[PDB]
Amino acid sequence: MIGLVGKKVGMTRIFTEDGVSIPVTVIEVEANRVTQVKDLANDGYRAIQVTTGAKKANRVTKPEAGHFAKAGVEAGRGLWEFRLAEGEEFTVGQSISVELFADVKKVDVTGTSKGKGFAGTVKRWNFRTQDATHGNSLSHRVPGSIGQNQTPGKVFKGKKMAGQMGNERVTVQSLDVVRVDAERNLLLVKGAVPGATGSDLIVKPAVKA
Amino acid sequence: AVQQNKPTRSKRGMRRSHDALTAVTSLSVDKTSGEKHLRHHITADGYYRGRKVIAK
Amino acid sequence: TSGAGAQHVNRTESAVRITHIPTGIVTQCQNDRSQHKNKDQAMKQMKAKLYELEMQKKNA
Amino acid sequence: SNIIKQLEQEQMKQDVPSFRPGDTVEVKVWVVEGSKKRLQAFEGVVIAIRNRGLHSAFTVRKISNGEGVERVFQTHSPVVDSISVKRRGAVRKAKLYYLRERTGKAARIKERLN
Amino acid sequence: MRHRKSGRQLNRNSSHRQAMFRNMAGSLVRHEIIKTTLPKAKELRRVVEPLITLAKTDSVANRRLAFARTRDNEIVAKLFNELGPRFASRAGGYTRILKCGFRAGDNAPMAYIELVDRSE
Amino acid sequence: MIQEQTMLNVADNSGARRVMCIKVLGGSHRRYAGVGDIIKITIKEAIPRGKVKKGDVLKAVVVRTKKGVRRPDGSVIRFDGNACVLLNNNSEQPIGTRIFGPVTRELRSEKFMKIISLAPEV
RNA sequence: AGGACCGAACCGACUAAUGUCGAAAAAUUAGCGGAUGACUUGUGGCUGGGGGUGAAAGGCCAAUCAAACCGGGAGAUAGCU
RNA sequence: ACACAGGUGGUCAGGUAGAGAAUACCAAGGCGCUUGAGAGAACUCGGGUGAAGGAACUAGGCAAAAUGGUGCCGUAACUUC
RNA sequence: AAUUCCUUGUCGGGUAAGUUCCGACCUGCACGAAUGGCGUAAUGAUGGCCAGGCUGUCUCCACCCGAGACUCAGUGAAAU
RNA sequence: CGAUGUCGGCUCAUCACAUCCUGGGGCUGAAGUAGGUCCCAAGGGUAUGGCUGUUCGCCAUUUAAAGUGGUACGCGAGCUGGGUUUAGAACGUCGUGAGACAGUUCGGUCCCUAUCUGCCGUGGGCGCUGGAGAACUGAGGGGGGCUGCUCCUAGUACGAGAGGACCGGAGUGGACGCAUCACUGGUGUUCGGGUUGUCAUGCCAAUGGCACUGCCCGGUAGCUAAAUGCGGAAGAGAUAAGUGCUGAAAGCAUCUAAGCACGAAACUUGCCCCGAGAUGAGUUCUCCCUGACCCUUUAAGGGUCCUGAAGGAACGUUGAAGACGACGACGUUGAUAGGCCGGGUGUGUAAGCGCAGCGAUGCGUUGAGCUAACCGGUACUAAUGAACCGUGAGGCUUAACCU
Repeated sequence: MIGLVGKKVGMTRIFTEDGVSIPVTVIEVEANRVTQVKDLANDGYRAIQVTTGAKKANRVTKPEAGHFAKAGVEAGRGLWEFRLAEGEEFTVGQSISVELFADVKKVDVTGTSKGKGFAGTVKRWNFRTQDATHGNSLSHRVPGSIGQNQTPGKVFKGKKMAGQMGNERVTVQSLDVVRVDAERNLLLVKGAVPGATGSDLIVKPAVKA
Repeated sequence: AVQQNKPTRSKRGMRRSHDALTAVTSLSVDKTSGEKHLRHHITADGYYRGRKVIAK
Repeated sequence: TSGAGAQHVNRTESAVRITHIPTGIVTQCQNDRSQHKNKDQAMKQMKAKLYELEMQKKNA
Repeated sequence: SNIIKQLEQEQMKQDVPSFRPGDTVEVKVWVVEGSKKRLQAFEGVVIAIRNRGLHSAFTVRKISNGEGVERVFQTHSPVVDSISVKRRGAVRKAKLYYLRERTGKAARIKERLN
Repeated sequence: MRHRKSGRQLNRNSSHRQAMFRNMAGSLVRHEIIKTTLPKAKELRRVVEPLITLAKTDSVANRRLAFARTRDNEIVAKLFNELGPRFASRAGGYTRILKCGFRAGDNAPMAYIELVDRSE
Repeated sequence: MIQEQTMLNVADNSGARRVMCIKVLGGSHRRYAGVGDIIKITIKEAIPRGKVKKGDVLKAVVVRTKKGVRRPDGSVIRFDGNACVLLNNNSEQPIGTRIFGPVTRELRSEKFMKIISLAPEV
């Protein structure tokens, strides 16, 4: 089926009765109101796009405000788009809520991870640091060799080198849902999801199930 | 770590295409004395947003 | 070969080990510069060591 | 935030006895010994206390037969049935990690009795 | 990578940086306007503002904590007697950063920082 | 967290006083052994009339660690010393007849039942 | 008493890191050996080029040493580039 | 060759602590080392700390960590005593 | 063996495992008596080996504090 | 030979298949288990130590296994310098001797700030044909692909017994990879306390500077891992070797010639990320602008006056974003930062006073005081009215259309 867009609210834990403490991530999922429905008659693929939360009146532009009045919805922060799966059908304004995940059992969470900056080869690609002593001159954490010799004569493409780490879309798969809390608009997945506290998260059910 | 042969005045010139200065174009006019200053910086006399704030 | 004098001792595969798997005795040779002479010496050296394992088979 | 703050204090037990570090405390812990669900006892000295609300925890050092055992307990876990202060100790430090090298007569601590 | 870290290091070690704001808070009290660089002004708010909140309760222990800071007996007398009851109505934000061109000698962003009364 | 070159104490009265860990068994390239994991030890010290003597190579199961085990509730049980009970390399039901000091609950699995029945605590 | 002992000034230079278009044409930092003696240092003398001097390494003899530097024979000679 | 982290003989020598001219902090007196302002990546340099292990590192315990004072008790093989 | 080629000789010690070390044998390629032989207490910024303590030396790196690196302004090189 | 630095270690690899493990098979002198040999197969994986400068090697103990090779016997403008190839010195030996030895031995300065390609990142320009703001389809590119053990099937098939399955099904590890900071811990020179030596604040008490943060004991938030979640798949398509069905050439036989069905971690997909500079520059939604003119080489021409749209940038407060640009939020019609208020945490009973003791000090007020990066809240301070970039209905040829 489709998934929903929500915001990450820290981490907690749930002491279950049987003597187990399972760590949960509190994901708040407000109402995801649909702004546009797509189909093969106009687009070639059938999908919807939703929006969540709220924005200010002055911060939203003129093209984005005329796109929301087309749907009749409240203006919401950004737009995300979900591919429909040939069995369901939504309308423009159908306020999709966290009631979908009382059906499901395991989810997939996608969010922009935490950014580490220009990270070196020991941190980014898990390289072994060289020896801290025994003669070593200015070459402790440096990456070592990067190529062979005259016969390649180059560095091969895709070489594990130092650079931008994090700040990148990643999907942790197959996370258990612990509680679907519909009065509080809360989803409690089990374990760790990407991104800092307050980032966006795209929770959809487990494709590998 | 040394060059193999000298670059041209063409290859010297393209590296400096990004080295150009920008004009600020954002001089404002004071509310009281009508004088030029930067945004959020006080004037030469000492006015800022209409008020003689430096008394100097 | 293990030794010294130049990297002539450490560039060419001039040693040889002839290992006799029906017995398990390891005859080696590093005596010459050329592999073909070391293999020729170590082959005759092992046929002497196959004499002695057949003497000690008789003598036991 | 208030979402977590609400979600945690609905889960905290509301009968935790007020103990300080240095107190001899007999913590009584559920244990599943196969089929039967036994409640067993652990009596040592509280050498450390972490306070985080629901995530609060305290570490109890017990010198058992042989050598010392330093077990920590998650405070609001359902595994701890009863926490009971037996003796009240008079230290002036929030973490008693100096007590790991001290054994025996040097490991003993002062009564409060105020 | 300083995720969620306050404090500016300002190319000084922790001894030097603590000693200069201790001097520079004494300059802001005694002259009621000082000219400095703009990153040094914004870290000076995190030093002078807790002093004036400390100076609201005129007690002997507060006289000694405001002497343990700033190490100056003339400053702790301009606090608690002049700056003390003059900002007693205001709820924080006793100061004001006014920017002023650049420093001529090194192109540094200069800024006036002053207490918000100057109604002498 | 017991690895190569780790000197451990001995819980049982097999005769060994100090043993040293030489190998962590089970799974190649493995870092360290833990709660109740099998290791090859070597015996670095012995009492004169023990069942074993110095310089004998045999197995051991780790029964106490200073890193400490974790129960699923979040709690961690730590000790002041690494200790182990010795095995035979071929035939189980370990060597000793007494066991000194406590062991832990995670050692209770189907084959160390001799150990958690002789141990005076837990 | 002591070519005694520990240890600064002073003399030296064993290890490591830095430095290697250096701060410096052998140094800095952290340690290290001697430190009343075959000690060290100031000033001034003396020994000279197949010569000096050398608790000896072909070491040193003005950042130059299996024969110093400056001038000269001299535009040595070069079947070599 | 420099307004150069080097070299350069003698003389004077305060306070508290100390055996001391060591070392720490100070007096008298002199200085802040003639580019600064930010930011707070990789990496390098000079450091601080580390769970559990404890030389498994490596040519090698290299480098670091550790040992460190005074008074007393005690002190082995060997020995030219 | 500061000497030994074959050689990681063989045996013992030490180690879970010891081409090095220690002891012993002697088949000394090619020790040997002032170009000294063999022992030797003390000594050594000496060569090798072992043990204890100790440790980011390492498993395996994490964090922090400073100086550069980076950006802005001023001056402004070098080998090639 | 007007210089292509060298054995081994370290870091980092990459390809080949003549496959070491896992996967698919044929034959067996294959009962089973475990093999042996050969065929297919390169997707992933493929030790740790003792000795040695050693590559090797032997030894110890593991592993599903410890593959063979190529890449200047990959890799010194990446590190090391133990080895070998400078000068010192000695031993054996050769020589009358200077000295010499794929004989041994002790000691011995490893330089380079990256122009170009390559690569890792991250931006500026202009392009995409009116200008914009978004969300996308996806050409194409990358990543990932390992595996043990245990139990069920079943102590059944097989076997005289010992032993002991195929095929399915479940759990739980090792190694690796990604994410995160709730747990447990590390750190935390911006927090609190203890304490040594000294100096200062007139002095007492109280503090502050310096001594590696003086030495230390703790410790918030961040970052982190030894911590804790997750991953490898299932399925589909076409096959490799192999197994077949029907079937002639060739009355039979025959998997192949026509026809038809199976078959692996390989291949294309499935799963994850990038991605329309995919110049083949795409689609979809919304927003914005409809004014006069003279000239002339009337041309998709040039010039003026008015009018500045959507949106941008700029600046400022800044951010769990970041080298710098960039990206994200906020700018008063405001919680973006700091302050402040309450709370939490941390350290641990502040100073002052009082009593007790000759005094050190204890006790009471008192879980007091202070408390950074945190939590909720509050316009007190700073985010100024603006000016600026971007314009003024958007080419021609056709077609299908309504007109």
